Amino acid sequence: MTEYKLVVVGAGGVGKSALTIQLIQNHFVDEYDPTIEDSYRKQVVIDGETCLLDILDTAGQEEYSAMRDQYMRTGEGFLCVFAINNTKSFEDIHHYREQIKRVKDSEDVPMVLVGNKCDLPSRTVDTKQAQDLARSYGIPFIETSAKTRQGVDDAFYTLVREIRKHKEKMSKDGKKKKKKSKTKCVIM
Repeated sequence: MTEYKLVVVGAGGVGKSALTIQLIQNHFVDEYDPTIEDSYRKQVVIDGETCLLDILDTAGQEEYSAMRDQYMRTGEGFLCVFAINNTKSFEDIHHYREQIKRVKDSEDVPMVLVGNKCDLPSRTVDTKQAQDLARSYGIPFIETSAKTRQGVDDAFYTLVREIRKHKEKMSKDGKKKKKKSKTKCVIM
């Protein structure tokens, strides 16, 4: 069993609590709050592989938290919650993605671009914007809806698979590899 550590960051007020609370519970509906801080730990079996999916549901009340930084370092994958009908939502995601990848290493950090409220006919972000973000990190992108309760299903399982793949590429890459150990000079 491998603990697949998840953390939800970026785009707040969009309905982060609804997606996470509902996905874990599926008992209460029509829940909507500005931002609810309450971590949830739910294990899920993927492709016959038992793993722990802990969705770190937190609020942006204070960016200065030792625990917040602590979780980001220990996290394995990030959920990119955004509203396709809002520029700010995906724009906010980009800022967080750049900081997270910067802090940890670079465009090699596990995460999947997953939005909500796709049913609403008011898209402000085209394929190329979501595509640009996903292609930048070399990972797939998708849109979902809490109302539909379907896209989050694919997004959650897909995220897990990409995380596993990161381990695959990283393992094959090993501690080091590059093209040449030696060095050369362009000179004139």
